[PDB]
Amino acid sequence: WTATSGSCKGRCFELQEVGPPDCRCDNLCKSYSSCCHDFDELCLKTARGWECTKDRCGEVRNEENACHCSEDCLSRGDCCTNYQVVCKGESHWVDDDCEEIKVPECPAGFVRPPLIIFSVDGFRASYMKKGSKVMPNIEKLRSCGTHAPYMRPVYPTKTFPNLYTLATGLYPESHGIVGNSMYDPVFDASFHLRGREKFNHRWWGGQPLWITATKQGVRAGTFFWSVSIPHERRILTILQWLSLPDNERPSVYAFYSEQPDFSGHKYGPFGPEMTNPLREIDKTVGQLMDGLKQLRLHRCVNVIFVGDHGMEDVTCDRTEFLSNYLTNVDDITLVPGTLGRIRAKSINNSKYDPKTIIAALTCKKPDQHFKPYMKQHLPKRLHYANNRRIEDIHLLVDRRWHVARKPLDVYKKCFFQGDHGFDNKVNSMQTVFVGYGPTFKYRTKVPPFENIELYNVMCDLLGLKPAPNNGTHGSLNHLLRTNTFRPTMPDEVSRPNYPGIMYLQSEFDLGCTCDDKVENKLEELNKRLHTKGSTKERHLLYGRPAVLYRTSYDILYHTDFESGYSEIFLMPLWTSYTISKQAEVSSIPEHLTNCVRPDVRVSPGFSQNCLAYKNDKQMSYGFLFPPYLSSSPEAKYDAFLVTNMVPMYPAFKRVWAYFQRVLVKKYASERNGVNVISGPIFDYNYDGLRDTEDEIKQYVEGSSIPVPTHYYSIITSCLDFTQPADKCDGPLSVSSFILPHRPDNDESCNSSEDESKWVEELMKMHTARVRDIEHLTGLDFYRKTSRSYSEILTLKTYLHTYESEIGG
Ligand SMILES: *[C@@H]1O[C@H](CO)[C@@H](O[C@@H]2O[C@H](CO)[C@@H](O[C@@H]3O[C@H](CO[C@H]4O[C@H](CO[C@H]5O[C@H](CO)[C@@H](O)[C@H](O)[C@@H]5O)[C@@H](O)[C@H](O[C@H]5O[C@H](CO)[C@@H](O)[C@H](O)[C@@H]5O[C@H]5O[C@H](CO)[C@@H](O)[C@H](O)[C@@H]5O)[C@@H]4O)[C@@H](O)[C@H](O[C@H]4O[C@H](CO)[C@@H](O)[C@H](O)[C@@H]4O[C@H]4O[C@H](CO)[C@@H](O)[C@H](O)[C@@H]4O)[C@@H]3O)[C@H](O)[C@H]2NC(C)=O)[C@H](O)[C@H]1NC(C)=O
Ligand SMILES: CCCCCn1c(C)cc(=O)n2cc(-c3ccc(Cl)cc3)nc12
Ligand SMILES: [Ca+2]
Ligand SMILES: [Ca+2]
Ligand SMILES: [Ca+2]
Ligand SMILES: [Cl-]
Ligand SMILES: [Cl-]
Ligand SMILES: [Cl-]
Ligand code: NA
Ligand SMILES: [Zn+2]
Repeated sequence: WTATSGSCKGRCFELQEVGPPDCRCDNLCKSYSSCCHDFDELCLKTARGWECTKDRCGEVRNEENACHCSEDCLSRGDCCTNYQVVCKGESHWVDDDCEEIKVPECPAGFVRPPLIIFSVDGFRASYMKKGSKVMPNIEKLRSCGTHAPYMRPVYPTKTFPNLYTLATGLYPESHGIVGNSMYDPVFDASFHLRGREKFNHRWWGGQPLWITATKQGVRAGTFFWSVSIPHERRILTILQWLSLPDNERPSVYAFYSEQPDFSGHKYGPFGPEMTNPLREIDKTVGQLMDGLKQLRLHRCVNVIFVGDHGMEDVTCDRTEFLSNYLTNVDDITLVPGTLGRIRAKSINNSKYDPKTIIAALTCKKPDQHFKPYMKQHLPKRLHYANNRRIEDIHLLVDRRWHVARKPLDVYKKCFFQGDHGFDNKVNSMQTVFVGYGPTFKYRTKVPPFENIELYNVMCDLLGLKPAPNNGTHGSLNHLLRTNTFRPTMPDEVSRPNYPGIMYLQSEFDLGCTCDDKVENKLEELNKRLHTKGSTKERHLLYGRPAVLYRTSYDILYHTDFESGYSEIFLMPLWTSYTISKQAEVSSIPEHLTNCVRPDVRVSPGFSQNCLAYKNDKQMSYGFLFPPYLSSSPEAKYDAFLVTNMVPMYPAFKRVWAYFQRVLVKKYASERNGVNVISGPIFDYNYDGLRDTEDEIKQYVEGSSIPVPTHYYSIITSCLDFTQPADKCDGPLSVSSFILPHRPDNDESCNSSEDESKWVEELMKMHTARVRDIEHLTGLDFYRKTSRSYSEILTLKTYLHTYESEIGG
């Protein structure tokens, strides 16, 4: 109930919303059916439109008008945005040359530069180039301020998850808005785009920017606008709020446009009908900037122009139907479209079986346009699993396609030529970022970055301390002229031991054997030096990683590699080695095929054993430093140390062996040397975070050897590839991956072919940021470089995506 007979007189677009049943006058009252009877009349005036004309100049104030051209309008804060252009001989903001804003130029009484977030739904990154002729205001913001060629959204690349990620710096799995449509089994409630349930606060986790600001004493405009409030009125409302007295005036504001997404759905991303929506958004930007210039604020406010996701060509005839795969289609509920989420239709049905559902969906048709996953098997870079609202079964849908349950769902629920929601690495899903103002850099291009990073910078712009989030604070310092955040490196928690020779060979009873009993003063001075770390500067290029949790581990040096060996997990946490462009690949000699060697530095009790691998009929083993890349026949024996061994399913060894034998050498060839750091990851509860020992769900049969869920590698070299990886004077270049450690290769439909047709493709799908690996291992990399820490934070957030050129 709302007692809608109160009045909006002097309350139009009030900043604190009043409680029911009193009637509201704020920018969301419409969406709630709760505006006072006179809201339209008083607050949504339209008379005479949005522009001053010659004949209205100096007019007598008529309060009925949408906006004003009377002499008092500047004092009242309610002129039309073009008032000074028409009536006072001023130029439009877009017609002025740009001039560096070295310092904020603000009216007296402004305590900080205000921030205006101008968000545009469905604004695909390539619109900046492709629509440049029709967006002169946007193009000026872009070329005069700071811009990225594109900004990466979060998965799924839908509206609500991305706008709330923008607001919180959180992955959807953490903020809770995991799609545009959701079922929460604990609430037993459903969230939808249409309806009242989405207004309930229990869906919305984390701490959005307006709440962060309010708690710290920074006033915020209300971010959200009812659909029927026209854009011109949203702008006038922001401009009026900016004329409030100092103690009442917000410091942060948001404008939101439903375009170009709304048209892109109907006409496709580049439909000829798309030019007009782009022209119109640009005109709205022009209105804002002209209005700021009127208020003397155009060299005072920081403006962020930011999209939520792009838009792909998608039509009705490109739909896959689950009814073509499953017999039991009525026992499932599907969340359909550009991603698929599957759960049982009834929880009283104990015949429903996910394992058979996935098997029925796996590599069934030669051209299949979706791939099924258990959510914990999705590429870790998507961070899409740790939420009870995310169903166990997920379908990753190919770009340009839909999935639906039955054909009737499509013609009785073509109507659309665009959609989005696909894997956030897809070129068509990328979106835009521009920052313009005193706090942003002048005419500066910055590399692509992820939208999870923005909340931190928005907090920096407003002098706020961010709530805990998934950005890496400092990684976007290069966007800013001032207000940079100066982070310190995390403190190392555990210091390593450096064991020397402490055990005789006969003390080990591991059931291992090696044919290594054939063998100076020359190269035994040498072998001792190597075990003392004489070659460590070659293989450990950026310092040892820091261990940021409490544990017990040893540093082990060798001719060709260095490792941090965990006495708790019985294997390295990391293994570091450098492969120069000149290095050669050799084979494993026949007599060394099954060779495993006790490590006389490490006790039997802290060592793996070969008998466990013999008894475990599912599990085999691999090595972290590859024997194929040994520098000499004698160095090769080090690669067979029991301390370099890790458990591997035979199906996974196909992947790993090909990476080690073929791909590392290929990368060293292409990149002029690479430094490699590899190791295991344990994430049995799929939360993106390093497991403690008591979370491990699987061991090598009969032993305490824990089985990794994933294996990572971080592959670094010189950004200037004219320099070798081990002699690099400047910025670095990195690519990384987190490969799932699976007992089958069902994920790769071509896996019965040669590894040369499918392995590298798998690896690319599981591309990762160094930061993702840090969360998963509790390690901190790049501790000792000659680079600034902010530059290193940027490198750690980099994602190598393997898409071709944006725009093309
Ligand atoms: C991305 O970034 C985010 C943010 O940094 C990372 O996510 C954080 O990660 C932490 C570790 O997993 C986790 O810590 C938890 O916190 C538990 C309490 O959590 C509640 O309170 C949070 C605080 O809100 C307040 O914030 C400020 C202060 O900062 C205050 O001023 C305000 O007043 C706020 O109220 C709150 O954020 C959190 O929200 C979640 O839950 C809500 C509904 O469930 C949702 O609305 C919301 O969306 C959040 O949902 C996510 O997170 C939960 C887990 O919290 C997850 O289940 C969901 O799927 C979803 O992903 C809460 O309301 C605290 O109890 C935990 O401590 C337990 O665990 C350890 C384990 O040993 C012990 O230390 C401890 O003893 C305790 O165990 C006991 O309890 C268990 C019962 O469950 C039991 O098993 C055990 O036996 C014991 O009895 C732990 O510290 C953060 O909550 C989490 N934050 C967020 C926002 O998600 C994320 O990791 C990053 N991702 C990556 C890859 O890096
Ligand atoms: C935020 C959760 C999703 C709500 C989407 N939504 C709608 C529909 C209207 C509207 O006016 N806005 C404005 C914003 C928004 C979100 C984040 C930032 Cl930083 C700034 C503005 N979102 C909406
Ligand atoms: Ca959207
Ligand atoms: Ca075995
Ligand atoms: Ca974990
Ligand atoms: Cl969804
Ligand atoms: Cl296989
Ligand atoms: Cl593109
Ligand atoms: Na949307
Ligand atoms: Zn859309």
